[PDB]
Amino acid sequence: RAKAKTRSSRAGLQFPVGRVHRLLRKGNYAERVGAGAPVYLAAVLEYLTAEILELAGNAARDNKKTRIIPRHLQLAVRNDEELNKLLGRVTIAQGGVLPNIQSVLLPK
Amino acid sequence: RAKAKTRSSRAGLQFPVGRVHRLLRKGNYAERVGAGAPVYLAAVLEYLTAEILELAGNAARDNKKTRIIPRHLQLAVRNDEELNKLLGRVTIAQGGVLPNIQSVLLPK
Amino acid sequence: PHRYRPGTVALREIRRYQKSTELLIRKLPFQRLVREIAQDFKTDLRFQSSAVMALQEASEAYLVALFEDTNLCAIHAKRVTIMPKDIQLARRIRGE
Amino acid sequence: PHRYRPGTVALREIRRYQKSTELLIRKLPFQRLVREIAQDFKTDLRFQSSAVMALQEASEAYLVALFEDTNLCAIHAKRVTIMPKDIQLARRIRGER
Amino acid sequence: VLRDNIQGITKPAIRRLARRGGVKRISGLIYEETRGVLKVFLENVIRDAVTYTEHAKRKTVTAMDVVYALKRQGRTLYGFG
Amino acid sequence: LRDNIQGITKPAIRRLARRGGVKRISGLIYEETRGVLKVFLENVIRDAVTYTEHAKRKTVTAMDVVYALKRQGRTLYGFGG
Amino acid sequence: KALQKELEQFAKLLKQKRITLGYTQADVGLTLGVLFGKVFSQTTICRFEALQLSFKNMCKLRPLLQKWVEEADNNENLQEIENRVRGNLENLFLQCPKPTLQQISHIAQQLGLEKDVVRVWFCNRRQKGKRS
Amino acid sequence: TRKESYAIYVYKVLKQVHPDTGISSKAMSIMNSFVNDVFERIAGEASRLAHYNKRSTITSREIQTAVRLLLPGELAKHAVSEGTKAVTKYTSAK
Amino acid sequence: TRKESYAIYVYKVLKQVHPDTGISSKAMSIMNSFVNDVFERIAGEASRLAHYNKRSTITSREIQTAVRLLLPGELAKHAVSEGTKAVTKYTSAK
DNA sequence: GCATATGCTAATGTGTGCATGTGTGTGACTATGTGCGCATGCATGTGCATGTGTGTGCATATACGTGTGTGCATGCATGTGCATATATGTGTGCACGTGTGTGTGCATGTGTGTGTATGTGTATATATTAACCTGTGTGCATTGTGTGCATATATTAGCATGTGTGCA
DNA sequence: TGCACACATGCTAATATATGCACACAATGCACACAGGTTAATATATACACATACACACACATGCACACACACGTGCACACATATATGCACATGCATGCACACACGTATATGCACACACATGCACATGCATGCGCACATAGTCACACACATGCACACATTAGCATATGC
Repeated sequence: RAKAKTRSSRAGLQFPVGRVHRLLRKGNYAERVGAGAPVYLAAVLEYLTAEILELAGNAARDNKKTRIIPRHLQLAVRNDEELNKLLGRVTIAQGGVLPNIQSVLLPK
Repeated sequence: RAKAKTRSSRAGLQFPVGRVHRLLRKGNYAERVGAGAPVYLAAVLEYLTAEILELAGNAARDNKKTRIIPRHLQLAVRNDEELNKLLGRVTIAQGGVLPNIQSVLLPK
Repeated sequence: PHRYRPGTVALREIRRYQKSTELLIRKLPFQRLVREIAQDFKTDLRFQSSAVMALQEASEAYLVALFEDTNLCAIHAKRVTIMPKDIQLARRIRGE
Repeated sequence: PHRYRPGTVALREIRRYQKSTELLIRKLPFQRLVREIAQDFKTDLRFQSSAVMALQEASEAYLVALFEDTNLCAIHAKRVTIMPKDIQLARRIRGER
Repeated sequence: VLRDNIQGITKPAIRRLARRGGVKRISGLIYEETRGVLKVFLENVIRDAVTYTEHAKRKTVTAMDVVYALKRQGRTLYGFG
Repeated sequence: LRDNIQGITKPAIRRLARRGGVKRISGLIYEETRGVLKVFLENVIRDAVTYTEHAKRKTVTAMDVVYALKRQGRTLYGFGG
Repeated sequence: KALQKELEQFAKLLKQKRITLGYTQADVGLTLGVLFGKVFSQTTICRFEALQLSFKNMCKLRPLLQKWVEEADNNENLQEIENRVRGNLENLFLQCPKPTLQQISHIAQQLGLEKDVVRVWFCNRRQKGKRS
Repeated sequence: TRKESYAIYVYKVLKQVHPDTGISSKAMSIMNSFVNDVFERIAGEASRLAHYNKRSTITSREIQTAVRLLLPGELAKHAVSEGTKAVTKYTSAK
Repeated sequence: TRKESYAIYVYKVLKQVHPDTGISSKAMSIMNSFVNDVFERIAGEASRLAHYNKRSTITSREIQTAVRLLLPGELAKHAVSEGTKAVTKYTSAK
């Protein structure tokens, strides 16, 4: 045989193409799975993970932290309009809420 | 061999047990489907159909109508506490709304 | 000449339209609106007659249910007149 | 003696509790509440420690989101104090009824 | 098709929808707000319906495409298949 | 385990309202909030226990709660699902 | 300027209408009271018809009398249908020209006079004593 | 071609509860949508239940648990009784 | 036994966008929860898309349509580009 | 005796100054934030190893391109008459301001129930192994189901009557 | 109480929609035969419940008063109800493109089975970012004090009514 190359490396991805293919096969989604379907899905999952991690890392850097905690993920998701829509019915544990006081409640 | 009789008659049901089995098998729900699963599902579907139809037939009779129309189905569902919960996010076409006027809007 | 008090004809219209099931928006103007909105997604789209009917059934059901929620917000503020802020509050709470 | 005017320290608590993420209900009374409610479904029920924590996290998130909606209803009625009818309206609009 | 068809949703039509919703009194600014809300709702449903149509390699939006789009948005509709 | 709903104390409910941005609280909120939380917990726990029966287990796991929450449209992150 | 002669002509005609209508000056004050609410005493009407009041007062009572003479012509039937206290207070002076309210209350209770009456009388006592 | 629907089976159910009551074509379409919607909800929940428990078979036990999760309280109790009775009769007869 | 998760892949992505930033175990669990959630949504929508069109296989075309249906405006456009670029690069190298 | 003219002085009024009240611009008080120093436990890197993804042919069936015929959606043209738009008058609901009671927030003192650590016994969730019953697969017989047509019912459209509510 | 307006009601024709029927056919059932998923019994490690202990921070109750909510009243213009002219939606047909669906051959691609490495997860330290707490700067509160603006009241001028004097 030739040297075994992972499909993720072939597609230039960090997420596991082979695992996604197996999960699609055993997830009872269809009786057949195309060759490019796990590659496309793994790339999309990797892109979305990078979007959140980049925003959460910026939030962690703002609070003078070197480690991302659930609070930074919550700040990243809720301050991003498109991520907030995607995760609008999702609760993040230990994430808290966004600081928001209605202007009518502020003293005059 | 012997004279073929449907599994619906074996289970004492009117809904098609054999068709539910095929819909379960080709619906991509699991690798295998047990023998009792389509029988159980068909009986539940038949019971829920009977519950709505008997309430809708009462609404049609209350309106001096012999034919069930979408209005009678909507009246049956929304006037039944559990059926309204089951179909809470369901829109029935040509069903209308329940007659409901807030008492504050009534003449003084 | 005979004249009804303000709100008397409105109450009759509430009873009239809460009893019937027909579509309350004119069909042809609604169809033109659907095609104009759809032209922003694809050019030279066609619609089945029942496809527009399904859109109108869902649109009117969505608006009627929104007005029911909007009416509760107006009554909550001790009013009987619905206002744009009533609609905005109802859509905010719904998650829209 | 020094006294803050009404609503001054209430606003301080809003800023304090919107900055933090810890659970606001005491853990032990909430665990007793969870087990009491589960008695009506089964007897001799055991709970994983993370199962109760998951329930508390969802419960507090649900209540905080409800209070945000309740606050908007009170402000809509030109008030600053939430009332039971504000909660009832928010749940009715949400469909939680 | 045409342009500026949102005005085709007339004030009497919006009033009838409010009557079915049990609304007794309507402010004059409601009609413009209602038109914006309807356009936003229709844009979301039609965009998904066309996406279903495009995937099927069709040029005609069918009732099923609208039904699937409505189901996708948590607004399942009965009576069209 | 009797009358544990009073374990959700007045200061605990006030802290939850503060995180929600509430500035002033009426005295009747606390009993209303306890009834709301009681209803919410019953719905989640009933589904979570139902998942436990199907697995033939006697221990409610974190996944059972997560699946129960997901079924109700209240997806929770950070507990294995 | 000529307002003087115009007032004088009005007053002469006013006397003529009053004499023609058979109304006494006290009756004129009563009519003014029941038609405006500011009943005037017959001394004011005397000083008017004789042109004794001051110019500002002259102008002030011109309009009321104008209105009465212009209105009453229609129908008439319905429209028709002490020294010892002084001496005691003088004795209270020559010793304390400006008493306090604390003493004023005692003075009022002593002589049975109203507090406002005693206060205004005290003020006018000071006024006429400061004239000279 | 042939389009498959539950119309004939809904009609037989109607003739038992209301022997002298008909149904309109629009109302029959709604009933067909209702049956398909409930079928997909139950089958989807049963499918997830099997995956959660590392099982590859949908059995009547998965269907029964899916019914309890999806139907409201008293509706679920009667539906479970109907399903159990049909499976018992089906097994007793075959 | 072995419990598979996405933690090691999430960590690799984190080092690409933030080489000096770590992640807590609780935050890693949330990221693992997020990946499984999005996977189930896309795969579920793609599964329905194949069923609506009477297809028995899920391909990259079904994934692309599911991504557009499930993701908001700019997220869908960029995710489609990443998915298309990976598929194009994949077939270029077999 | 009543009705006018006088002398004369209570009473107000112009005009005003103080006194009181309200609003705005800051000492003391409190609480959040910012480094600084230090231990903890939790994240991270390092190896076993094993299970899973991969490379390889292999056979199989789905999907796809091609052509086909047909429904059907689009556009047009015509007609009535229903609904829409405009304007007019006006009632009444919205909003504004006022005031008042009391409910709620703030702060204090006290104790008690929570949080943390510790340990233990027990129930139980988990994994292994054997076997067996149930589901799949295959092919054949065939009966039920959907399509396409008749058929006749219920539904819908008028016209006088019959309340039934509103409104002055 | 009586009048005017709107919705309803028994009533008759008309029709289009539902109901029933007959036929092919595709899907269901029947009968094997196979095999693997599931069950069951066992053992094992897990982690949950139970008890015990401590210290202390939070919860509870109280007292105080501030200001928010609720009722009240006012006025105004906004929106309802109405009438009238009219635009246009609805229905109705007619024609044609045209897209959709069926049907089919068939290659491309996916599953299958198997050997085999290697990537991933569990376990193992390890050190380092987070938490914890002390002191100190620092933004904020508000309360307090001061200054300004505004009414009665009174300093003196006007005003108007009383007692008695004259007069018709």
